Amino acid sequence: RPNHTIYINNLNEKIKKDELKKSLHAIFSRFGQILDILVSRSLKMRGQAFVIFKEVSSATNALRSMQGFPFYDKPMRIQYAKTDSDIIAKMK
RNA sequence: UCCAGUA
RNA sequence: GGAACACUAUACUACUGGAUAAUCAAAGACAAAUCUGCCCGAAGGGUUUGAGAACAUACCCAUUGCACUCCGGGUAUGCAGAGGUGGCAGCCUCCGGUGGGUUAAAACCCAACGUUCUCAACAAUAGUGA
Ligand SMILES: [Mg+2]
Ligand SMILES: [Mg+2]
Ligand SMILES: [Mg+2]
Ligand SMILES: [Mg+2]
Ligand SMILES: [Mg+2]
Ligand SMILES: [Mg+2]
Ligand SMILES: [Mg+2]
Ligand SMILES: [Mg+2]
Ligand SMILES: [Mg+2]
Ligand SMILES: [Mg+2]
Ligand SMILES: [Mg+2]
Ligand SMILES: [Mg+2]
Ligand SMILES: [Mg+2]
Ligand SMILES: [Mg+2]
Ligand SMILES: [Mg+2]
Ligand SMILES: [Mg+2]
Ligand SMILES: [Mg+2]
Ligand SMILES: [Mg+2]
Ligand SMILES: [Mg+2]
Ligand SMILES: [Mg+2]
Ligand SMILES: [Mg+2]
Ligand SMILES: [Mg+2]
Ligand SMILES: [Mg+2]
Ligand SMILES: [Mg+2]
Ligand SMILES: [Mg+2]
Repeated sequence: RPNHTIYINNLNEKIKKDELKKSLHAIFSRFGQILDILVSRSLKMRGQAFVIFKEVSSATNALRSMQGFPFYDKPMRIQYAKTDSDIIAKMK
């Protein structure tokens, strides 16, 4: 079910955290307000990202018209976050 | 190994 | 440069070039100034070396992983950041290589950024200066 935050994996793992962060914000902003965007390069969390929209509809729109996008030479695999983000839970 | 310049 | 005040000389360390006549030369940050706030100490001042750790950058092996506290293994690299007397924050200035503005081109201006911690060793000798 639809959720403010989207989960993206299959990201290029050779890309630095700073770079990936601005590059994600640049292609997703055109869909709505973005509270924050979580990115780690751990063993467990690499290749993936979380993008938090302020509106649930923005998430949905982004998921749909961006799925499979060639992001850094690698199709994106956007899906909904299985759980709500901290920023959102401690907000509403 | 020595010598100078520089720091 | 020469390491707990300052300068000089010596030892000594790094870069560059040279062979006793040792060329000529390149190169190069502690220059100016001594800031504001809070905090800690009995005392605020390291251009040394090393060992750990973390961090960053390259590749290599693994990894398709649903998180919101950093955090897989490995080889190689780091030897540029500086001054403002401890720490954190900020501000001022310098040095550096980037990105903009300005120019005919430079200046000049703007901005962001630059390896940290812990431990151990060393911080000499001569002269001079309070
Ligand atoms: Mg100097
Ligand atoms: Mg000297
Ligand atoms: Mg001296
Ligand atoms: Mg020495
Ligand atoms: Mg000259
Ligand atoms: Mg000087
Ligand atoms: Mg001096
Ligand atoms: Mg001075
Ligand atoms: Mg005091
Ligand atoms: Mg006191
Ligand atoms: Mg003293
Ligand atoms: Mg000093
Ligand atoms: Mg799982
Ligand atoms: Mg590693
Ligand atoms: Mg290493
Ligand atoms: Mg050395
Ligand atoms: Mg460096
Ligand atoms: Mg102070
Ligand atoms: Mg400071
Ligand atoms: Mg500059
Ligand atoms: Mg220009
Ligand atoms: Mg012009
Ligand atoms: Mg120019
Ligand atoms: Mg700085
Ligand atoms: Mg001494």
